[PDB]
Amino acid sequence: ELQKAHSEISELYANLVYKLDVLSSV
Amino acid sequence: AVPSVQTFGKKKSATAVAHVKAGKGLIKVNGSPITLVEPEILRFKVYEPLLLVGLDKFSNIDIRVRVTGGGHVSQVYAIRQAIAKGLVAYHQKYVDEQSKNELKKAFTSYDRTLLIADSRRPEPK
Amino acid sequence: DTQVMRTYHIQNREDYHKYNRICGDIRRLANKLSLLPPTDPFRRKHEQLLLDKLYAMGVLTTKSKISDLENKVTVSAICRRRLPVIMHRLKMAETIQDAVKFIEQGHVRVGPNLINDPAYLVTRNMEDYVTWV
Amino acid sequence: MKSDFKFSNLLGTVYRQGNITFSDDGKQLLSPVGNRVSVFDLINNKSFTFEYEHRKNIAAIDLNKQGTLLISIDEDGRAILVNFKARNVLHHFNFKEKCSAVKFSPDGRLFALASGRFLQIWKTPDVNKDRQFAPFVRHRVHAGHFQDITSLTWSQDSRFILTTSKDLSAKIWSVDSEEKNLAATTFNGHRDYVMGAFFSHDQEKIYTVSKDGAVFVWEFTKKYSWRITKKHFFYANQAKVKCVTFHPATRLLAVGFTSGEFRLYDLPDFTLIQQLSMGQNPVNTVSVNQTGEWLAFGSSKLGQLLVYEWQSESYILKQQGHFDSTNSLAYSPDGSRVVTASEDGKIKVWDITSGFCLATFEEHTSSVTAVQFAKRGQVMFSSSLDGTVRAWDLIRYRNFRTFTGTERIQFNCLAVDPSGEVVCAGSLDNFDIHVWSVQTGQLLDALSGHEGPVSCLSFSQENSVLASASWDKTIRIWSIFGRSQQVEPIEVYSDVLALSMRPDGKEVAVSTLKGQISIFNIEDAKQVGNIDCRKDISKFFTTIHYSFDGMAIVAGGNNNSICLYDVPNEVLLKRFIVSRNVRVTSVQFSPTANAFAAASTEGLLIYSTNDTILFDPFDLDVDVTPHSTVEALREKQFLNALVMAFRLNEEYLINKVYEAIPIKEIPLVASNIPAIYLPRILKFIGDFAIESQHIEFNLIWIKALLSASGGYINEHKYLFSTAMRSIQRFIVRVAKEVVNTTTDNKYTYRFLVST
Amino acid sequence: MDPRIIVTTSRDPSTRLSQFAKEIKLLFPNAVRLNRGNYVMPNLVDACKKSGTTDLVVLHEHRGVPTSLTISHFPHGPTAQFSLHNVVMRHDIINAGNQSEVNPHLIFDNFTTALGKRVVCILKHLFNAGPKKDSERVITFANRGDFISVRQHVYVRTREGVEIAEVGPRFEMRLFELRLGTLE
RNA sequence: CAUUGGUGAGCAGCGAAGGAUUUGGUGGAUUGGGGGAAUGCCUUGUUGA
Repeated sequence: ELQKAHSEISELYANLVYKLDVLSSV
Repeated sequence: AVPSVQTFGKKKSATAVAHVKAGKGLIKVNGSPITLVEPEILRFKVYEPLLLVGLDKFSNIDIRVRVTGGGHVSQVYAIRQAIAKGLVAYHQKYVDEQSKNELKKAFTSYDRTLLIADSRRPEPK
Repeated sequence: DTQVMRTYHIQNREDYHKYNRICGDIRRLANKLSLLPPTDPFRRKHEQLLLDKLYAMGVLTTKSKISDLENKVTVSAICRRRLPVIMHRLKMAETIQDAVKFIEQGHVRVGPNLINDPAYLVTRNMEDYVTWV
Repeated sequence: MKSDFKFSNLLGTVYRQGNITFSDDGKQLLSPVGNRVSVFDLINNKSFTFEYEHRKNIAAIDLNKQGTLLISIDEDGRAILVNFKARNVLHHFNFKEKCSAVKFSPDGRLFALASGRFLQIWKTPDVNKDRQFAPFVRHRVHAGHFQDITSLTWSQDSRFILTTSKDLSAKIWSVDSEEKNLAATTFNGHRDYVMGAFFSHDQEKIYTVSKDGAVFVWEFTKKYSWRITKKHFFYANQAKVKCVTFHPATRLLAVGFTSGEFRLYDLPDFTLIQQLSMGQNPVNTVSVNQTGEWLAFGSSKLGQLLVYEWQSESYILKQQGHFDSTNSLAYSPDGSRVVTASEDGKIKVWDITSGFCLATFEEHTSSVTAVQFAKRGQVMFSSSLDGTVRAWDLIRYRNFRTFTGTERIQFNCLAVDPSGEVVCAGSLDNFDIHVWSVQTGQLLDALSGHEGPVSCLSFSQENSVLASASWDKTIRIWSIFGRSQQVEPIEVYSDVLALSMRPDGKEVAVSTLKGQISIFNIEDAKQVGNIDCRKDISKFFTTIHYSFDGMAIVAGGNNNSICLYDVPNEVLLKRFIVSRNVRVTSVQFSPTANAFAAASTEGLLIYSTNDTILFDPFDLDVDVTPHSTVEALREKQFLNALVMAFRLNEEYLINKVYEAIPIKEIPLVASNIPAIYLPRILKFIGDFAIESQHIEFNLIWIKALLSASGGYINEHKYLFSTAMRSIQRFIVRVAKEVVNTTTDNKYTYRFLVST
Repeated sequence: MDPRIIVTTSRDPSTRLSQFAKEIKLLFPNAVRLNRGNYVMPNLVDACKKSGTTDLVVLHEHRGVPTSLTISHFPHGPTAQFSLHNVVMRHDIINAGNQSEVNPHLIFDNFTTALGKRVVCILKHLFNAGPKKDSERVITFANRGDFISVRQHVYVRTREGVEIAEVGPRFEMRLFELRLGTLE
């Protein structure tokens, strides 16, 4: 439950990490 | 408008802005030619830009500089940097490059920092 | 909205539509991490992990707080990260449109690289490197 | 040198979208790429041809039945013809537009083009030369259609045409106006769009497939018409048929999808043999073996650049990678092995001199900015922007250490000692270079001496002096192994990005803040400064390298060429890369002194030093006939035979005059050779050694020649170091091969005494 | 972590300040003794930004109070000056016994950390020289208001008796000018 | 005092029965987030015809 919510946010976190790093090379 | 370039030459505190314009070969220091300088022994050190690449080289240009600041050793070291830098600046823009490559080769081989000013930055080791 | 496009002189309305989604990615992520009990060290650490990125991103120029994530995150903070917007601020340029045309005919050098892209994005810390030609 | 320098090979197999086809032999692999055309074989992968006349990015290639007629098709849609060696015998401008389908005749007589909305048949000539304004003569045209032809099948009779188009109709055309079955019968009744139509080689079965994965077979019957054989209704696949091909065994089907899988089918049973999903990236093209033993498939540029070979019994024959653009190269301590750095965050191993990719290493969090080895060979190193810098082994598969300890996201430049004891790393935004120990990884002292960011870190072979280039108009000299630090020189102009060093500790080249390239000594006296960069399709000076022989430097910017210079002022050569829309980002030289390196978005690597060009080393025609005088010197005077043999440069002579003389004469000739005839044959003998099977032969040569003038070649290094490398790699590679079988044959007879 | 100290004076030294500079020189492994040919350098920011040093200590003399001890953190730029009371004649000494790499215990007396906590921030940042973290000597900072005291002492123990040794030049100082430094 | 900026006049040299400057068209080559129900909808069950 609480462990499940960790998996939900972190997957959204890692893509959001990926998207801003694209804009860092822009 | 005449073909003309302007540069500068710097010692420790000496400032000497050059005016390398076209003409027939006047080379003056604030109103005055080279052979009147006094230090009078350091005249040969500012003779050097006439000498390291061949004497003539000047029948199409004119030289006028002026000095603010420094000391009598420092004032002469300021201009002789600016003469060699001021000379190649004409070859930078009007004359071909390979002539200027021949000038700087004759300059750098004997170079007493004719093309770079002194900056001192200490550090303990 | 429309005047925000007019003030910032953006090339495309879809460029405004991009950054709202990019803000929308942060905003629901700002929601879900905030929907936690306060005793969680997972919650307290990772808010700071998100904030400390966004300082160097230049969105959070000044030092900010937790509730400012809902507040200070705007599209216009991203719109200020554009190249000519940064160019007008440090006052080597003269107008907004003057900052545009120098990128157009190529008079801006950021560090060692020549850049002519109008959609170039500037961070908070890399901004010391913009040089003339 | 004075050689011709060009690419007879490249870096990376498939970087852009292309087709796929085998040869007729089954032992050759035709692997194209979007801009150029390169041909490969099965064993010992080598780039054969280089067809480049394209301004638009697609290519199509096939041979007729014997592999001497080869074409390529771009979106411009004109034809180039090479034999085996990229000659461009015929340059036949075919069209302004591209072609959708194209196929030879199986007899090699006719030729098939499908473009516009029509059909164009052209004459196929035999093995000949040029002299033709139009070598292609129209045989027939076939009109009309409704729209563009999407796929094509032929006949073994070479008189029948079964085709299909976008109009969901399988039209029929006679080749020689025979009117076979007197009709142009279109096959219809399809629920969805027809992707592929294929004709079975029994002249009995008609294969049709649609895009819903439904297969319909119709009969060769023209009551009296073509009736149904089999129908299909699949509604559970939820995919789209991307590519489809038919087997010459006429028993199987091989189906490629948009979903990133590959499905196997049998034709009379309509059963799934096996499906193979390896991801979501789609399979673009597919090719079949001419007997159907091995299965290969091409893929998109946005999808995978990874093509895997297969069998009928489900096991991979050959694998390959080649992800995105190359950031740097690094030469192995033997030089035959090539590692790659890319934007993905992977490092890949490539013996691309034989084409093989043995393994890779993948521990990165972000891209790699540089790659570099250590000359011991035990360890190589990773220079990335991951926040750490990690050490690596060759074949033992263990990351030794990840070197870090400060908060840092950008590690740009790097240098090591040749001993491998200490490693120094230059942080980009932090003005500090960090030393790290080989023992544990200790940060003993931190060096805050910078005011601009670092740009290059280069350490010498003298092993006392560290050279550094920073972005503050100041060149930096450093001493660690002594008791102090050295006063760093002040540059005249030019914030420097690119720095280059001599492995003697005496010569140093700097790239200026423009296209000028200036070089100077350790007593900072400027030797040359090289003129700015030309070549409009603004200035770049990004990479530079001092060659290993010590007689040249190579300069690289990003204006789509490369520049060559010697120790005097002048340009050696300027080699321009012809390509349509930065190019260069890393340049260094090969330790075997046959080529050098180039990192690019494209990927291209070798510079092809050759011997077919006639040279005059020592006034050749004083030795008047190159044959009869040699045949005189094979009977008598074996000393003068080799002195005459070095003045010639025909390899068909060198093997025979080098072969002919006996064993006892070899130390005598090794005793009496002059030292000026020496370095080119000692250079050549190492590369010549790896190919032949006469190992004891050259072994007794190199013992006498190696024992001959060891003090002189010890006196004349930086050339016999390279020739020494070129022979020592052959030495260790044969050595570790024969010692193992020597012991494994050795223990046998004592084991016979055991039991 | 550990600071970096530069000793900088005017051109001409006096012996009553030469011995005093050598006691400040006894703050190694990070204290460099540098005599300049100029009274002050206009490029003091330049070398400390170049070398990466953390602190600069400058000595001079004026009239309103006696001579001062100027201490300034380089990455912060504050100004903390310390009026020296005893500059008359110190001991001629460069060392006695051990090294200055020893980390002593820090003892403060007459606690003022309302506004004198800034002094507590500096002296803990100053006299943390020594990563030894084991006491073999000790330096006491006794206050009498704006008065400060600096004394060096060594642990002397025999037959269970805690004895200190008044070692080094004995220092009497008063808080001179604190100019408000920057967060920059 | 600085052939210092602009303006105008004249001469040497260079060419001699014209010169210098600008512009147009045509021809070829080349290039979205957070909440939401009375009410609309979706899905499931239910009621009889």
